[PDB]
Amino acid sequence: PPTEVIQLDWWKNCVLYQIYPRSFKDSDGDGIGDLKGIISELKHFVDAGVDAIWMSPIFESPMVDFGYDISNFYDIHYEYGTMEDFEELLDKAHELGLKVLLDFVPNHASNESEYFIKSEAREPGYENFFIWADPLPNPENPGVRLPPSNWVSQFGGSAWEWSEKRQQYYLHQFAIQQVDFDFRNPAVKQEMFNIMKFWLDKGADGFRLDALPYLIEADPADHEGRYPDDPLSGLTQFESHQLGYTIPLYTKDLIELYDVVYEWREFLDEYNKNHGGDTRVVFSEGYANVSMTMLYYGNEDGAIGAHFPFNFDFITDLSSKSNARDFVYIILRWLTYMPYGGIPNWVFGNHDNNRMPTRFRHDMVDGLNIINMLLPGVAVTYQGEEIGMRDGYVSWEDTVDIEACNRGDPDTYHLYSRDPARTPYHWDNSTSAGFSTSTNTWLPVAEDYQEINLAKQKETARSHFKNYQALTKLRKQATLSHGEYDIRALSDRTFYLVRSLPTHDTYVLLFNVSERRDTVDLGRVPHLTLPATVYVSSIHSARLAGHEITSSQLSLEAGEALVLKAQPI
Amino acid sequence: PPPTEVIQLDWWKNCVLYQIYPRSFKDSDGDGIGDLKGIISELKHFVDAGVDAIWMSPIFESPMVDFGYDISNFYDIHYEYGTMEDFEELLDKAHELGLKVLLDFVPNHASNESEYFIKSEAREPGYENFFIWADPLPNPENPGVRLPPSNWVSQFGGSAWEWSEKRQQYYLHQFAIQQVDFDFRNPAVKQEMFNIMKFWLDKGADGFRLDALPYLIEADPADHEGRYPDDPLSGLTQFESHQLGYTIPLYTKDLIELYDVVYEWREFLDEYNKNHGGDTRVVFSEGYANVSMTMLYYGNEDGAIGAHFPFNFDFITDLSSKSNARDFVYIILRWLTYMPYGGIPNWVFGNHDNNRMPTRFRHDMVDGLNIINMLLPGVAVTYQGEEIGMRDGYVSWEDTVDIEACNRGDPDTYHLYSRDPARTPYHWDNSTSAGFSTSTNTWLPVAEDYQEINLAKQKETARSHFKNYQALTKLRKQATLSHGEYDIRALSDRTFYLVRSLPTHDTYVLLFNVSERRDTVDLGRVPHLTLPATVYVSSIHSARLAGHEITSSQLSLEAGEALVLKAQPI
Ligand SMILES: C[C@H]1O[C@H](O[C@H]2[C@H](O)[C@@H](O)[C@@H](O[C@H]3[C@H](O)[C@@H](O)[C@H](O)O[C@@H]3CO)O[C@@H]2CO)[C@H](O)[C@@H](O)[C@@H]1N[C@H]1C=C(CO)[C@@H](O)[C@H](O)[C@H]1O
Ligand SMILES: C[C@H]1O[C@H](O[C@H]2[C@H](O)[C@@H](O)[C@@H](O[C@H]3[C@H](O)[C@@H](O)[C@H](O)O[C@@H]3CO)O[C@@H]2CO)[C@H](O)[C@@H](O)[C@@H]1N[C@H]1C=C(CO)[C@@H](O)[C@H](O)[C@H]1O
Ligand SMILES: [Ca+2]
Ligand SMILES: [Ca+2]
Ligand SMILES: [Mg+2]
Ligand SMILES: [Mg+2]
Ligand SMILES: [Mg+2]
Ligand SMILES: [Mg+2]
Repeated sequence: PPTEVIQLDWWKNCVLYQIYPRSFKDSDGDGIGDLKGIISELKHFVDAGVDAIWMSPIFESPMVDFGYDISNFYDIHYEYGTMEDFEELLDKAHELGLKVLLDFVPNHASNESEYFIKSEAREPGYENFFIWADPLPNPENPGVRLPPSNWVSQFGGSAWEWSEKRQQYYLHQFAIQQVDFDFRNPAVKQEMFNIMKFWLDKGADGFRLDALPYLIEADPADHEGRYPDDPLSGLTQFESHQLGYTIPLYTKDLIELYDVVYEWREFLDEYNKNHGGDTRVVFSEGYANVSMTMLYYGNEDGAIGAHFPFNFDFITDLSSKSNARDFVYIILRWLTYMPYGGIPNWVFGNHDNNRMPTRFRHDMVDGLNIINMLLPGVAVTYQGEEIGMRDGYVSWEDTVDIEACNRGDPDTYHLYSRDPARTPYHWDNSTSAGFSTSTNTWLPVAEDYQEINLAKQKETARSHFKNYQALTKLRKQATLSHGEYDIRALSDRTFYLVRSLPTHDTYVLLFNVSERRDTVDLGRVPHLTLPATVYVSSIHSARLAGHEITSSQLSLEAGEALVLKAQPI
Repeated sequence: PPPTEVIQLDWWKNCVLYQIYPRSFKDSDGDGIGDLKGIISELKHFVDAGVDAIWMSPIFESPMVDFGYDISNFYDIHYEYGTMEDFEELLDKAHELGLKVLLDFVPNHASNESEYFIKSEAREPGYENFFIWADPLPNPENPGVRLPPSNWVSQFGGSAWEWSEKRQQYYLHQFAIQQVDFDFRNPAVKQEMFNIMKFWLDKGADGFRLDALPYLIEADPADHEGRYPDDPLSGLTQFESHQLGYTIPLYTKDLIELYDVVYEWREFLDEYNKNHGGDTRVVFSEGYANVSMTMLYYGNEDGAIGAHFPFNFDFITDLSSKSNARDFVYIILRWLTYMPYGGIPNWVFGNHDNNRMPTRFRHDMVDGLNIINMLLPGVAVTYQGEEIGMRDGYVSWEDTVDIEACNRGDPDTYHLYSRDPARTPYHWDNSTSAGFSTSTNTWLPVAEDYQEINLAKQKETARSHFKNYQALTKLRKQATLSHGEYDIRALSDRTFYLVRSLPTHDTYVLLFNVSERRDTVDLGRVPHLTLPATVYVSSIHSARLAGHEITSSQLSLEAGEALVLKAQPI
């Protein structure tokens, strides 16, 4: 008789799907994805075996950074719909059993926000809402104004913008139009609680928290009443206006940012205690080194932060250049450094990075989806990974990404532009791939949508989507929710991942990540007794689901991945 | 129940290899210089310690500019160390005691006082192209203003190119001006390297530690329009054109051709072992390089076979007193993740080029580090002094002799470059110069702490570093350490485990608190550990003694505290 397992809180082993609403589904023929479109396809998440959806920003926004420049944190961007459409989405998602998280952008507001307009005007209570600074005293040329410091924006050029009206500089770590809040202002910290409480009370199940490494910068009180310069890098390819010119010592990962995150979690815990129902959660976005990433969870003094910080390792440290030993060594980093009791999470893609099968190879999609689903903890899926969408082609003309428009020309833009990972979702082989009834989509529909689309993959005997479905379903098994893991490379080309749990079925990934065939001794795989049955295979595997592995010698093709189901240990 | 037979491994696959620094081991004759008679007189020390194999830093004829890594005759003994007869007696007594003996082979470069160089500089036939000789770079801006062939920078500071007034050409030195780089594209150089190894194997050497292999080969001018191509600049503004770090060594280090020489050396050594029989003769390579470039020393995808192993310097390069237990796990896993299947793992905690293990880490971590070294799968490497927890010796500017410090250093900075602190004489006892010498005039000053830290004190007192070391080398005879699986994970930011297990044989568990703070851990999390278990070894500061019974699954470990537990078979 198999052991009983204690059920986990929903967020500890959810499949979390990141919707990019502008590119998911257009219900209204403007070539722009919208909330009624998402509502019309909430059944997709259930069919997929997704537990939770996180939307990129849907709040009022001048759309300079497609939603990450928010002018009203309390209302819905008209192009996506209304507050009424948002409440309908929560009702219908909840009725289907889905959790819904919103994208909370605490570092900055649009310069078209009431916060900024009032702060620029020095309205009482808003004067010190953002980071405002006098020019650097220039004794040599009192004639030429100097920025407060050399700090560089993520989207190109000075992080300091002159306001004619206020006769001071404001800080922008992102676009000129994205003004940084003063997180040493208690009125700001209170507004962040107000915003989250507002959406929790509407019924959101939590938040994805944007750009947290950038919350807090050096206090000029600590540097004799000036903003201290960031150290220079030396990289001769970067001039004083180019991102990479500085080391962000005074502008990123300040220890004081984590106190804000712990205060958010305290607020959220108290909210959950006072409301009951499903735990509401925060998942943080932070590209940082391992030490500074893990501090999001909490610290050695018992502080508790985000339910988890996102694990970007499959984006930052793995690619088509990676061999099987790289795959193992990077997988092991989160599992080795994550604090005791922390929930691991795996992210293969997002709206800021190239699509999974473009970073890796077309023949690796199933293997990567299996890694996502079979590792312990939380699987994160970016819109399109479930059908193996590829980066779309976007001309300089069709490019709308502020980062490309700031840092690029028609020769260089592709190095900066996030648009190719933002192309409309492939539903079917109809006009604009079933994304819109209109041919004029906000970004161009990738050329391969006739070949790569959801309806094709539901019709055909073997597909990325059917593999995705079999894997989300496997996550219900006690072996994946509660099982141990063992992971090692068998060669430069192939590794195993074994989930095992006494009295429950053993599950094994074998994945040849290389461009060459590989033959391995399955005798080296712990907890694998043969015969074993193929549960899932790569769409071009010689092995079908149900096929029996009896021989201890296994030849994998380039890209080939198998999940084997073997007898319990 | 009954314990499975294991097939016994070839000696080199699980040896304890001890690196002797001859100049600082034992002075037999009162000149304050360690010598071969000194070594012979303490070969019993290796048997006592449980050392299987000794490797000596260089003992060949040398002007001593780089204390023997500058070799003027590859076929004879440095006079201060002794004679060939002393070397033959060392090999004979070491072998009688069952010890294997390796020699430090320095194939990258020869002394500028070598016959090879004097004949090469004079363009003697057969020697003209023994070294990398290059004309000055043509200077079209001002013709005949002398420019070096390239921007290449020496490992010991300044240009890697030295002007010969006699030959009117530059020669290459990746190391000291006195260390002249051989041309590894000259078949006559490659022949000479087999001649040297054949000579010392014929004397009965059990193999070699190969020096500085990443630097063997540099860019061929024939591939760069007949010049030596500049190495790419770094940008790091603390580094000027004459300072190491100013360049990225793209055309001067880790060239793929170097590995072809290594594989030819292995092919010769396999042929020699096959023709002479007796104990396998081995090569262990020294290469500070990235993981990809390091692992190619074992062999390559085409099936070529290289060094028996490249040294694993991860406990020198990537761990220190700044490391937590998660850093310890993640770095230990790097070699085991990246090493090719069939490869023998190895663990180096120190050498004569780095700060001593207790100085890099902390004085209360010595036993924990020696346990790691002995309990990880494969080969344990010990540097002279680590078996008694020797700390770095104080060495003044005035007493500093390391060429790296004399070239790159000044009175205020010498401490940044000098390797001398890790080369101070070995602490035998609390007699004059710690029993290293009967003379108080030692070639480097004896460390101030020898009264506190010496072999004899540690052999007499009930608990010591050396007693722990003995217990750990004895444990390596156990099937579980030779043949067992491993499992390693961090229980906290402070404490990790390493479990060696093998069905029907005892289970051994390291628990190590690498932090400066007490940690409490749940032993229930430790795989293959059933309580009660017996403490087999403890840190000298541990409240637990060998023979102590662990019964509680809750375990408090003090800062630096390590335990090896002996648990029932799985
Ligand atoms: C847009 C995004 O920008 C920042 O993150 C950037 C890194 O700063 C940048 O270095 C780069 O990181 C790559 C790294 O250079 C490379 O060596 C490694 O192999 O891979 C890394 C990842 O590709 O790109 C990342 C993004 O992928 C911030 O840290 C993020 O906060 C930020 N994302 C947020 C913030 C904003 C502003 O509101 C939005 O524009 C964005 O869409 C949102 O998700
Ligand atoms: C002396 C030794 O020099 C070279 O190795 C050096 C590295 O080049 C140097 O960068 C440094 O590496 C450290 C690295 O900087 C640091 O960030 C990392 O954390 O720690 C590294 C190790 O401390 O130090 C190493 C030396 O420890 C060569 O690669 C070696 O081949 C060379 N040793 C050989 C060669 C010679 C010349 O014959 C002898 O002088 C030396 O005694 C011998 O062992
Ligand atoms: Ca900020
Ligand atoms: Ca060389
Ligand atoms: Mg629309
Ligand atoms: Mg002597
Ligand atoms: Mg050094
Ligand atoms: Mg196991």
